[PDB]
Amino acid sequence: TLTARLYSLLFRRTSTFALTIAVGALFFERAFDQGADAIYEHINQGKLWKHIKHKY
Amino acid sequence: REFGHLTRMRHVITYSLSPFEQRAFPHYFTKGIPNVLRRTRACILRVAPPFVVFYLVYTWGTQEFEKSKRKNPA
Amino acid sequence: LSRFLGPRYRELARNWIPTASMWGAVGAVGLVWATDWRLILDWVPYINGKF
Amino acid sequence: LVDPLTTVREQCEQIEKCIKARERLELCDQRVSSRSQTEEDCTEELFDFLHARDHCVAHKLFNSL
Amino acid sequence: MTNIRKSHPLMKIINNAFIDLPAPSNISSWWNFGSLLGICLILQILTGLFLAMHYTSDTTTAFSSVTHICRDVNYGWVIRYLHANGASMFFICLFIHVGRGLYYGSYMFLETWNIGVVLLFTVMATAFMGYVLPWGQMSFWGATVITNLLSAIPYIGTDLVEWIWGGFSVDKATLTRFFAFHFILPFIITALAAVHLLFLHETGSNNPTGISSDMDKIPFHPYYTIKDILGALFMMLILLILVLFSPDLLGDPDNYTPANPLNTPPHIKPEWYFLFAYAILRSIPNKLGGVLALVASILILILMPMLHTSKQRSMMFRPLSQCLFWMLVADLITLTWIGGQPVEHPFIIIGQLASILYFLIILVLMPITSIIENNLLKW
Amino acid sequence: WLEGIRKWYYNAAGFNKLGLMRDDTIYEDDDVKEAIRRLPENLYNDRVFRIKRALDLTMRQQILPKEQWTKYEEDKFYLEPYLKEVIRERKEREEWAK
Amino acid sequence: DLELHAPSYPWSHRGLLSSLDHTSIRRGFQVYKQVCSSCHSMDYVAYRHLVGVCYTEEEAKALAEEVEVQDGPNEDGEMFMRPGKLSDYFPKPYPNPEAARAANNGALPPDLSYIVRARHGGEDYVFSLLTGYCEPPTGVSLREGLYFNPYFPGQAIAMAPPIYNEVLEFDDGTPATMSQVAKDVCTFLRWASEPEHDHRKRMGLKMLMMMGLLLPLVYAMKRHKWSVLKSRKLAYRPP
Amino acid sequence: AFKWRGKPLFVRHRTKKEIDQEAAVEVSQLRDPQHDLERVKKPEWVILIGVCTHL
Ligand code: HEC
Ligand code: HEM
Ligand code: HEM
Repeated sequence: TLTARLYSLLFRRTSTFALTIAVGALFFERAFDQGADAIYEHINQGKLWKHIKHKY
Repeated sequence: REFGHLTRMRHVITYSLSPFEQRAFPHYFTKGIPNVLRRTRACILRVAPPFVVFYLVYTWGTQEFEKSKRKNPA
Repeated sequence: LSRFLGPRYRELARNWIPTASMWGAVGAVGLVWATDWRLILDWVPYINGKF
Repeated sequence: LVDPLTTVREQCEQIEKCIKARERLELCDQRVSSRSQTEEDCTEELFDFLHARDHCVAHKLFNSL
Repeated sequence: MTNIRKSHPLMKIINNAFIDLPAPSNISSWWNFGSLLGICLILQILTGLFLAMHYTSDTTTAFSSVTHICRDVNYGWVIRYLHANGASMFFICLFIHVGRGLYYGSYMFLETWNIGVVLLFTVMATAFMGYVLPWGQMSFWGATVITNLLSAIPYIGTDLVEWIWGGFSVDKATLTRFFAFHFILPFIITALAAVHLLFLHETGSNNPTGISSDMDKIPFHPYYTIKDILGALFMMLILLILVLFSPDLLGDPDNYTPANPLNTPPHIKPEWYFLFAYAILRSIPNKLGGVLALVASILILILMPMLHTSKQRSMMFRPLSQCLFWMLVADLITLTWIGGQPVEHPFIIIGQLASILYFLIILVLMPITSIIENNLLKW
Repeated sequence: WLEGIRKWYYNAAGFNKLGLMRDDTIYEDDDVKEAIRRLPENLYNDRVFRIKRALDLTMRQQILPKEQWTKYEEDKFYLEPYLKEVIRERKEREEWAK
Repeated sequence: DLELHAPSYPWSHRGLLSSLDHTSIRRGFQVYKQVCSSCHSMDYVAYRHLVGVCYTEEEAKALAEEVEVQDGPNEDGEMFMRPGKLSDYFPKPYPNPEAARAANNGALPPDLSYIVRARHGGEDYVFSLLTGYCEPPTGVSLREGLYFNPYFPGQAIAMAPPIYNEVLEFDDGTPATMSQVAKDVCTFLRWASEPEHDHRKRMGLKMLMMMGLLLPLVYAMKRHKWSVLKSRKLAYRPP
Repeated sequence: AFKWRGKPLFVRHRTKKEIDQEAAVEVSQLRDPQHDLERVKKPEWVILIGVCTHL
């Protein structure tokens, strides 16, 4: 199973657990920030400063 | 109060299972919804009436303020 | 509560009234001295000159 | 320049609630006017009309703006 | 040779106070509020400090400094509104905690109950002095009214009021001393909370059933750490919703006006969590009687362990007592709403009836009803 | 008749729904622990198991099936004779004190 | 007595995750520049806050350079004029607060840095109050120099009617109809009261997603650890 | 008026005309349940604070 391989490759050791958490947070911060910012800009398209900097 | 001199028991057996063997959501909706409905049925006839009479009092006072506030023909 | 009162408690009260009254006098004197309570201090002879 | 606010007022004064508020308003108007020495003010019925009209106006207007 | 967790002195105290503490197995979600308040307390302190580093407690600059915090300090607005709405959440959790204690017969713990009453009084004082600091119209005039309340006390009266004021009325000196008292008090609250926990631990905790749970105690760490963490996450959800979606939901707009002593705002109401007292204030025509009723409303919690007559500790098996308690809660919301509203004919009579009912339920209805229940249950 | 009202209150209290009995829910005041201590072994064991089961049920927010509810006529006041003696002894000590 | 509460207008930012229409913010700043700043004052916000919100850096510095601002002591202690910079707060039309009352009938124009967040009702009030002027009803005479406005408490404002159609010319070229001017200036005032509005909504979106992620997982962890106790089966075997 | 405690002090000498007019003023018609001599104890010296009630 994929989950079993993930466990007894990268979850058994608590120190490996911490390393996994650290790298996962490193990537998750970027992914979540990008996604949330894209969604928020999509909702208010044309109503933010970044959408009207080109005009002026 | 630490473990060891809490109380005295005899002939009590407790069977239990590992958290890694059970499902953390065993029949979450199949059994949970009937239990919540039963609890609501047991409690509502005692909890609701004071709040509903509070709502009646609030609405009555809020409407009472305006007509005392309203113009008196004279 | 009604569990109190009766024979034994009344002479306890009588025995401790002198001490309790003396403690109340202690509190009264300490209060009037601490805040410099004028109303009383225009009557005691030597301290009248404080004001 | 034709202000969209004025046109919204015009079409939104047709709502039958506005109709009753307005007719009550003149029913205050002639009563106060004819009565020389009276302290009554038609601000009450005027406020009723203003509320009834402005809720409707708030529903409209911003679409045109 | 021995585990550090239960051999090191500080570690031993932490272990037998938060890790290996035997707690009842069936404590409901309401008990979680005990943790939340403490967390709120930390959230009140840790955020509050960061406001003290850009707030100048001077009449000429207090409001301007707060506006500077919210408009120019990097992420300052988050700190300010987090603090305000967290104080509101603190009072919400405090009221729910008192309700839990009253409901499930917890006031048999006596010492913990009295320490809790003292903590409650200190928290209300802290919030009162806190509201003044922004030096808005409502802040200034609410401080004026609440301090002028103390003029009702006989003899000393005006002298005590001006002593608090540091002058003839509220002014720069009053603002400064309010800021200093506000800074010091929460640490006293923290020490008192430590004493509260110390007193509580000697006897354990009251489970919802009210029976002794010495036969079902479980270690605290595996279960209640994560349970209270879930509770704190829920409280953070509510608090963050309040801060980031309706920051001024529980807040008068007029506090965003610089305090002008020459204009009385049309409405003078305290914070939302004081209205239940203030409404009682409005109920009693006599000023001295009003102040005595205001203090007695909160002081009545001390009488509760003496006013309990039912042979059942909890309220879980007592229906009529449950109905009475929920009527009491509804009366509390009624008092809050009445205090919110001004003082006219529709509200005066309602306030009088609400105050009378609030005292009557605690002092009369609840004990007599407990007697009725004991008689009805063959004991 | 009054017994109908007593039955109604017994059903409304709900401690029977947990399998408990009347004396299993009494608040443990200073007299109550002494009364419990004097209980015979079998009654004490049954009481402690019943209370443990009640706590188990309340942790899961569940009740016993309708069949296993302590009916009002089957409820026994096992503690009552001991509690009466403890209270009488306390009253006698108080009377000698005054 | 009586007061008329403002109707709940459908503002662009009324939405739970909506943002101020920054083009309308720019137009509202124009309105404040050539209408409200003449007698009304705004202090807590400065030209610096304009960048990245409604004006670019060049436009903001030009706007600051247009006005004249008093500075500190001269080489001999004089009060020399100076072209305003980006770090300058919006000039106050009247030097002392009493001079504002003296120039007017006697009521000082409140500062707009918080008027949206200080008046009960919000923009709906400030908008409607501008677009709510009407002839007084019969039977209520107003003093000379006073004006009747239903939404203003007391129904007696000291404003000359500030906003009327074709008062100013927007740089964009949108029609200058009175309703448009009022809406744009109201949006600008909302921005003035809450500059962090858009950022607050963005962080609120992030918080909503983060909690919708965390709460199920933490609840699952709680269920996992508590499942030892929620599945225990007791047994009693007395001899 | 002088300027004490952050408020002006509207003080008039209340010439005989003013005090007789005030005495002629009915207490009931006034919203505030107050009488002229009851508020100010000097008919020819009225001492009133500055500002105005109601903003
Ligand atoms: C132009 C775009 C505007 C806007 C948005 C506002 N004003 Fe004025 N204002 C003036 C005076 C003398 C007063 C005092 C009247 C009183 O409050 O009693 C005001 C008041 C306001 C308010 C406060 C209303 C409230 O609810 O208290 C608001 C929100 C307001 N103004 C907005 C005078 C002038 C004036 C020339 C004398 C001009 C031009 C403006 N105002 C313009 C505006
Ligand atoms: C017991 C917990 C606390 C409560 C209930 C509390 C309550 C309050 C309240 C209601 C306000 C007004 C907020 C506003 O109107 O915007 C406030 C402001 C303030 N508090 Fe606290 N506070 C607490 C703890 C602290 C602590 C520990 C400090 C010091 C570190 C502190 C410092 C301040 C400061 C400086 C302000 C002014 C900032 C502002 O304008 O909001 N507070 N507090
Ligand atoms: C400063 C705010 C307070 C804090 C931080 C605090 C802290 C705590 C904590 C952590 C608990 C254990 C968790 C729990 O049992 O719920 C607790 C229990 C208790 N508190 Fe408080 N408390 C506060 C206010 C109060 C108040 C106002 C009262 C009532 C007067 C009170 C009375 C109690 C009682 C009776 C208990 C025991 C409840 C039980 O275990 O059954 N506390 N307190």
